[PDB]
Amino acid sequence: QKFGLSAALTTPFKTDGTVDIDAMIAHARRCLSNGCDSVTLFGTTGEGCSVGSRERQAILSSFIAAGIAPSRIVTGVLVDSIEDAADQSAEALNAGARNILLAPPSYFKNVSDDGLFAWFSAVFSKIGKDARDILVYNIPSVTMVTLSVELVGRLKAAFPGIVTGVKDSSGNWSHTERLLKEHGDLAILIGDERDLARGVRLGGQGAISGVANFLTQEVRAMAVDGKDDPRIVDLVVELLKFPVTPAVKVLVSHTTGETIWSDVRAPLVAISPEDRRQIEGAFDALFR
Amino acid sequence: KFGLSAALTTPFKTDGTVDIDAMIAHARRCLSNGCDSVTLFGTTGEGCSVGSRERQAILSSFIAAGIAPSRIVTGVLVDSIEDAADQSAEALNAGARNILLAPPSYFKNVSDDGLFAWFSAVFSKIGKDARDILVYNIPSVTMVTLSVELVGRLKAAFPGIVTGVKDSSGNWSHTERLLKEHGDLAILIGDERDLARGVRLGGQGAISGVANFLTQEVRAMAVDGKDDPRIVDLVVELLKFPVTPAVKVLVSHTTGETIWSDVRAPLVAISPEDRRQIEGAFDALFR
Ligand SMILES: [Mg+2]
Repeated sequence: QKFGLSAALTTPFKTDGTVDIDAMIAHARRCLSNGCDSVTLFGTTGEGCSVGSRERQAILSSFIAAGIAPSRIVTGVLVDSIEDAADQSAEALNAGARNILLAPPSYFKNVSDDGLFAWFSAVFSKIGKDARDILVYNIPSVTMVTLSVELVGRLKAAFPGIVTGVKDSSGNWSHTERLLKEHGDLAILIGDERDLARGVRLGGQGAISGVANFLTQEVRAMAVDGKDDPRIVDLVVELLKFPVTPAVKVLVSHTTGETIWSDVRAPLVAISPEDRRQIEGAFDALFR
Repeated sequence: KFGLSAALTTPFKTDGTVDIDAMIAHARRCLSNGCDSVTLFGTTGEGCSVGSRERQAILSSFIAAGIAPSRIVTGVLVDSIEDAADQSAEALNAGARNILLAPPSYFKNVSDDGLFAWFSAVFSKIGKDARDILVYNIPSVTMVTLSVELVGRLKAAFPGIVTGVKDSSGNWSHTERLLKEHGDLAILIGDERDLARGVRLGGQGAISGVANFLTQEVRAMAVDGKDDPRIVDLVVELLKFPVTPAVKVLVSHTTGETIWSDVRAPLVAISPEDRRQIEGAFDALFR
């Protein structure tokens, strides 16, 4: 019944910049076959911020027509208005998505817990009676919006069955450990690989993982089975030298032989040939 | 020249919906009191908090009420090429004077090359209709600085498409370089300390939050290039609080319209004590 392992699925682009939907679906099927319980579309690693509001509708519809069960799909929602967050969430939930991965709004800076509580509440009200299965996304290194333990408690208390978990990508164990003690009744999912297995052993329900795009079984052992893997921790450090999402895509290409993954959407830029060789070398030293 | 545009505040009802009547009346007041245009859905307008459907209804309502499209600028503050192009094309097709286009603001620490590619892709997607884009440099909010070099690249590649820059950095050495290197474009200045000086150096005006409640005073800076230390001193005061909620406090104070108090989450309304402080600071300078 736990959340388990979800791939933070990468989004492949053709040379003309459009989404390669067949390649995307095939990659999802591979990740599911290799140990993911679900795939998360349009998250950070998916460049979801860069995927249009019409594109995401086309992609979700195509995934469902291709026969991937909606209950094996999580959709990231990374927008700044109540209306758009509710609309995107409602559409995915109506389609049968397992969960929404909902970021707080990320335009205004230095926002208060009270402001955030009110925003989430307004989104949930706007979704309406069908609201369910929202995982709130704590990724302050990207959004510059922390979801405090206290805020998570306020949300859980007010919205039982609606706020069902937290994706904690803070890399702040002092925070994560409190999420587990106070809110481990929810699905507490852990972004920082060094504390993933540790957190699973303390009741964490898994991960929405970028590395799981190319080391699925290895991440599953951590996220589901609660087993450490120092090689994964080391890989993530070795890759700090490079933009995270473009480097993950380089390793999808390296492990699969699929050249499509090279390409990223602006405002990201391609990893250079020399830097790709460094990334592949770091991977090979650990896993090949 | 561009002149003075109000960075128009967006009024909300107690139930949270947009008070479109109050918004249009406020725009007419700002226009009548010295704005050449009004900018909808910018930072001061809480544009990030205005939904993709709401903005369409608001823009249609403005135009149906008889506000000239050539006196409307629309902020576009999204992170995807498709949505930036869709929103921009819609406003341009409706006859908006300009788009105020922010760079995407989810990913952090992005490169000039990535930004050039993003803007280029937006403009290609809009197509031949693309015109009158003001690129928005507000790094204190977006965490994305538009460098002088990037502005040059955009101007060179997209003449008539990239027609200006709204520089809200408050970084004079930056602004001064924009003016000196790219003053052939409409360089508009957000920092009040810098507005009149920049206008004297060839700046074309401002999209101004303070112009919601001190329109004539900002016009003398933005159009006539005259320093006003009172405005600078007031901005020092407004920067002690979340800026947009504090601006709204002063729209309420100067107009007697209570509606402006309310802000949309994730903002929170200014407290009664802080409101009296802001009003007192204003009164000490302007009343
Ligand atoms: Mg955004």
